[PDB]
Amino acid sequence: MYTFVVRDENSSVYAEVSRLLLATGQWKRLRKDNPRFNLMLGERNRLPFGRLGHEPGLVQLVNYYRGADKLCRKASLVKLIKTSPELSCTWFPESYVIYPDEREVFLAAYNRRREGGNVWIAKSGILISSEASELLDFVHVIQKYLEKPLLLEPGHRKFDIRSWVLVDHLYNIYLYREGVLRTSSEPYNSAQDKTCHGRYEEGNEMFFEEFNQYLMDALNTTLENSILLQIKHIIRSCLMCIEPAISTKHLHYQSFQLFGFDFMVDEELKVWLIEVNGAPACAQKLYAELCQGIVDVAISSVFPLSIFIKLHH
Amino acid sequence: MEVIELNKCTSGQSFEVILKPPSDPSLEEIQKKLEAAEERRKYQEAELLKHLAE
Amino acid sequence: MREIVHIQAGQCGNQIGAKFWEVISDEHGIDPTGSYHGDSDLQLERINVYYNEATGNKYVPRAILVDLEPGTMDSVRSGPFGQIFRPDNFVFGQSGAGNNWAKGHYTEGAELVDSVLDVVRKESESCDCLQGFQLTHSLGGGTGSGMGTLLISKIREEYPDRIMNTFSVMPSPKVSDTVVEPYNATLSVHQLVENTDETYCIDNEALYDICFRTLKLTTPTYGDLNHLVSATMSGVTTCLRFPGQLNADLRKLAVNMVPFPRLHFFMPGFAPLTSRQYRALTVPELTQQMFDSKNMMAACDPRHGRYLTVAAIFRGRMSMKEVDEQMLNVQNKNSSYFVEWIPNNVKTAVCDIPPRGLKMSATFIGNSTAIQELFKRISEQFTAMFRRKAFLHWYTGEGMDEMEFTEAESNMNDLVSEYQQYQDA
Amino acid sequence: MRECISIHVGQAGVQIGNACWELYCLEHGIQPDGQMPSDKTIGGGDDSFNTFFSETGAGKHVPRAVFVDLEPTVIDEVRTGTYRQLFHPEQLITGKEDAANNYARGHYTIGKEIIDLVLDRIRKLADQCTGLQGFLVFHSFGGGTGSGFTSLLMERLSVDYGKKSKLEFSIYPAPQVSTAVVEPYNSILTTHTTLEHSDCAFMVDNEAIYDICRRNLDIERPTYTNLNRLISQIVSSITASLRFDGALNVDLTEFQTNLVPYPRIHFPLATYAPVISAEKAYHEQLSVAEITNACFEPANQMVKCDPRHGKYMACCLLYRGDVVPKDVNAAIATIKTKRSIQFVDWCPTGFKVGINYQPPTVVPGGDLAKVQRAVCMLSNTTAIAEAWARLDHKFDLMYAKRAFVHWYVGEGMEEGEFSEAREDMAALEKDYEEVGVD
Ligand SMILES: CC/C=C\[C@H](C)[C@H](OC(N)=O)[C@@H](C)[C@H](O)[C@@H](C)C/C(C)=C\[C@H](C)[C@@H](O)[C@@H](C)/C=C\[C@@H](O)C[C@@H]1OC(=O)CC[C@H]1C
Ligand SMILES: Nc1nc2c(ncn2[C@@H]2O[C@H](COP(=O)(O)OP(=O)(O)OP(=O)(O)O)[C@@H](O)[C@H]2O)c(=O)[nH]1
Ligand SMILES: Nc1ncnc2c1ncn2[C@@H]1O[C@H](COP(=O)(O)OP(=O)(O)CP(=O)(O)O)[C@@H](O)[C@H]1O
Ligand SMILES: Nc1nc2c(ncn2[C@@H]2O[C@H](COP(=O)(O)OP(=O)(O)O)[C@@H](O)[C@H]2O)c(=O)[nH]1
Ligand SMILES: [Mg+2]
Ligand SMILES: [Mg+2]
Ligand SMILES: [Mg+2]
Repeated sequence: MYTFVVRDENSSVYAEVSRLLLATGQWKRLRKDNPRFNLMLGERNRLPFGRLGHEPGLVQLVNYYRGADKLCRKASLVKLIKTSPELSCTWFPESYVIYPDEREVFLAAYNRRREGGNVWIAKSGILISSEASELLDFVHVIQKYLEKPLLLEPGHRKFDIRSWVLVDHLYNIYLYREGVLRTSSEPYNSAQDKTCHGRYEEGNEMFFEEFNQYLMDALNTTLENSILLQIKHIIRSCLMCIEPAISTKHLHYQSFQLFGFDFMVDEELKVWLIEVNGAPACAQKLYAELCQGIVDVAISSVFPLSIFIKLHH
Repeated sequence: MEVIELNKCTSGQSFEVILKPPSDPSLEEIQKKLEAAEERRKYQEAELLKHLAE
Repeated sequence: MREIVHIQAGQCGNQIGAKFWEVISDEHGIDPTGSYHGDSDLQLERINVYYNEATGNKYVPRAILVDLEPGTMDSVRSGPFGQIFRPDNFVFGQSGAGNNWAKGHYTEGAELVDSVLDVVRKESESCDCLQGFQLTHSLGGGTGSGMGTLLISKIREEYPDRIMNTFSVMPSPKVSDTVVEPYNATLSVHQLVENTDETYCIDNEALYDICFRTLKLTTPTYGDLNHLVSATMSGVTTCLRFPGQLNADLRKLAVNMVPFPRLHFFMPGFAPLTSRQYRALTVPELTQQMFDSKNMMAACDPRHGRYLTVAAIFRGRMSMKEVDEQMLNVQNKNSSYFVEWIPNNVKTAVCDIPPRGLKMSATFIGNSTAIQELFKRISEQFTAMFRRKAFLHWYTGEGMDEMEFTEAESNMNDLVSEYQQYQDA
Repeated sequence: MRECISIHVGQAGVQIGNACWELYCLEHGIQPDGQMPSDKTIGGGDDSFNTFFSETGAGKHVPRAVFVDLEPTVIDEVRTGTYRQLFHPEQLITGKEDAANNYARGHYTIGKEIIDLVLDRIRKLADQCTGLQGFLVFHSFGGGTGSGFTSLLMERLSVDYGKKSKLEFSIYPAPQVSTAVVEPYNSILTTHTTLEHSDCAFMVDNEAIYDICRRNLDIERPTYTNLNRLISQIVSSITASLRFDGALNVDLTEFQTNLVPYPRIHFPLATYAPVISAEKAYHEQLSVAEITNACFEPANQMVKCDPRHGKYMACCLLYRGDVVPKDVNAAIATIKTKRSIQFVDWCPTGFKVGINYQPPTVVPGGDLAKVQRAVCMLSNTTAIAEAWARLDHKFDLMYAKRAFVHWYVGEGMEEGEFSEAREDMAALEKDYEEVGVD
């Protein structure tokens, strides 16, 4: 009999995962603070990694990588990419860390665009301004705004791509074969109105099945070639960079973690990384399949009782 | 990398490698605590014997 | 040396005591005449805990036999190991206690108690470093119950900084001698709550069910029940009688087992419990049944409560790694029944020497809140009679007043409530 | 030459002390009878090994040690063991009944009655020193004597020897091998009371030692003997600089100067490699780079924690055997690129290195194979605060219900001392947070 604990009642994914664990008969849910557990579904913040792996005779596994925050915090991701020789970088928009610090390095690269597209976005409440004035007056990161996004037709509308990535205790990198495009059902206005920056598709989200069909009909290419190669590359690059810092290969406890990678595609079919979510939700139609894959690949692999693409390294 | 302060002898050697620069209770007080605890033990014991005498 | 002074009082106390010494004497290689004849030096290393060494390398149990009538102690003196006891350590009267707590505690017992204390003093003053005392007795009779608890109060008065340990046989109507047993047991339990550091609760009902249901003994006798107890007593004291690290003396055992001063009543268990057989027993089998209710001798279902602390002692050549595997296993498979606010509250010890005739055995000592069921049973039987003042005249005739019964009833119900508090925590 | 006096308190401290002095004699060529053919300074001399051994006119090299335990059985091993001739009765101090795993009993009840005698014995050793530099105190956290009496002794040593340094070797409790459930209480109580009196404390978690013995030595159920032989190797590599010619960590003060910039944060993490089973006939002799890289594997640490998620304040590399500075530097440059080694901003990102050419000595018939090179890394990292957090959590679980507290109050301790000690620990955890978190 295997035991697990739930320490984030507010999680959609792992509420379904615990449901599957119980629906197998070989898993027993314990109290929140029972230390004699095999698997912890931990809290998002202040997870006590220091108390894991000290129960005699218990192999313990947690659903979060200690240190993964450096990838999933906007400020620390900008710093990670700039300060990491592995990344230094063509797929990440020009960004700067500025506290209310790279305040000066930003202005240097800014005016040399005003004197010579010079729209930026400030986020961490978002602000998209063409002039640095209201951007600086508004820890935050200032990022170059993709002024040439790939627009879906009909609608002439913007979108982003969510890719779910599961990394197991062996630091294998798995990409869920099902992604989601989250479209803005308003025509992309080019000239402060933050709504285009279920008319066409249900729930304003388009799956790979349809998006790949559009790319073939509209652009005579495929999702795999024009976009998926770049997404797989970006995922590997990001996760391999921090592997020495967060791996639990020879650690007294083991971690896995599900990530939400957010990408954007410009009109040249170039993919840009937007951010990495450390506690992502899932698409309603994809909850059952993804949550079962988590149990199969991340949990049952450690505690014995493909929908993933394995990014090799 | 920089190796400094290399001391050598027949038993071995030592040195320092730098990769980056930077950026009480008195005796009387203790006796009081010990005797206060002894007093509390003696008080608890005396209560017990008073309880047993009843 | 860390000497323990043993006292057995009343019929039940002396009969179980007689068997206990028979059993451990054999384990330590002592014949009925007090001469050592063992093959292993492990038998003599801590033999001073229970035996004095007399002239000629003779070993005399540091045991004191007490009773208000001579019958049982005459049987002991004519028993198998009867001649091994010190003749001066037989202290007995003639009147008897009539299954009357008041007689043992206030009248008949009072006449005799000073002479027992003289013997206790003689054994104690001869100890290089006395740990404390262990008393064997029943709570349902008069001598063991009434005079036994009187002795405990007297001993604590003269030795207030010593550990007081008892093996107490709890009455049950299924195996009953007199209807007044709930009265005597209720009066004794209050005494034990106040004046003992550890009390092993032995329920005759559980002992009977074990002999009948598990061991397939059609009609169990007191002799059968008493061998279970002596076997159990041998296991729980193995840590004290042989080299080891866990619960090696009375005080350390109490510090590890008693988180709250009044909740010091333990449920013991023994394995193997098998019917007539030569099959080599495995560690999972020892562990499985030792933790099964049917192998526990308090007639309380631990799944009805929660364990505060648990000590498990394994005996015989075995793989201690497999011991840990099974021990750590049963906690995870019974997680609901261990309190989470006492970390690592299940301790395990392993002793090389197994009891005679057994390749391996396991003894269990649990401090479970389920023991409240045992006190609740006693309380209900007490109140069933007290609300009609039934049989009270036997006690008021010895000078007791009804208020002392009411007070004993209140103290009992308070003890139950205290257990309920921690079963919900 | 400045003498060092070792004090061993309780079962853990005594049995580990006996293991260390056996290893010392083997390292210095001192026979069980105290004779040392190497010492031409018959009856005297102030060589490096004399910091730990005095000398009698008959040529016996006597440890500068005192053994204290409130129960006789463990110290009788000393006066009856292989190296019994080494010690004289004045060095062995024994009581009759122990602290029963009760800090209050070791500190107040029994400690009050034996402290002067212990001090008298220590004074006798100190009177024999031309320039005593301090004390090395071995003890457990969990034992009633190791916790309770040690903290009292440390308080008195600060009174009677104000200028002297005090270092600790402390056994952090592990349920895998411990029998008492109250050990979290004793650990916090003794840490609170000893904190301002210790200049540098090396914690050893029995869990780490136990696992290293199972994994690297292939011992299915390690015993105290297995654990102590390994612990004594770690202690030896740490004290080698006091006992052999050298220039790093040559006296007790240099331990605090090199490892403890913040006085309260005085618990360096120890990591040791290689640990190799003597049953393995041939093992590939690891290189300087390999054993140095092993110093950054949690599996080789005396306390299991993750230094990647803390910050370093100081780092010391102690090598024994065939090691040359060239290879150490090559190894360091390599690891700095492939490891997460974040120093605090107000400390230099560097390593103090010491090499002693004598390879580690092993006890004949032990479980540890003789290697040609070994290393012990002493790093003051905030990651070791994980050990405090774990311990404090177990404290909180029991103390919220006041479980077992009556045993302590019964010996004359006030309940207030529990909360006082716990608050001191919460502040200690805050200091680590304040130092190691961006
Ligand atoms: C009744 C079946 C007999 C033996 C079975 C097979 C097991 O024996 C073996 N070898 O496994 C027993 C351990 C059994 O489980 C227990 C219940 C025995 C028990 C304590 C009490 C019984 C109730 C009594 O009637 C008792 C007078 C009967 C027999 C005892 O003489 C047995 C001896 O008791 C020991 O204490 C150690 C050596 C064992 C020789
Ligand atoms: N590594 C190691 N740990 C030990 C040894 N002996 C005891 N321990 C640990 O120390 C703790 C128990 O405390 P002890 O040192 O035995 O007790 P003590 O200091 O003698 O104090 P009292 O016996 O209570 O008077 C437990 O965590 C044991 O695991 C030993 O020889 N080596
Ligand atoms: N540099 C950039 N250029 C153009 N559009 C951008 C951009 N950065 C962000 N966006 C747009 O802003 C939206 C939200 O940005 P961001 O992801 O940082 O906010 P968020 O974290 O609250 C949503 P999520 O958690 O799902 O990633 C994205 O869907 C993207 O379309
Ligand atoms: N297990 C066991 N119980 C006994 C024995 N003798 C008596 N009892 C129980 O003890 C109670 C009677 O007490 P008893 O010891 O005979 O009275 P006492 O001699 O005055 O102390 C009843 O509950 C009996 O069931 C015995 O030999 N073994
Ligand atoms: Mg986000
Ligand atoms: Mg009778
Ligand atoms: Mg001890």
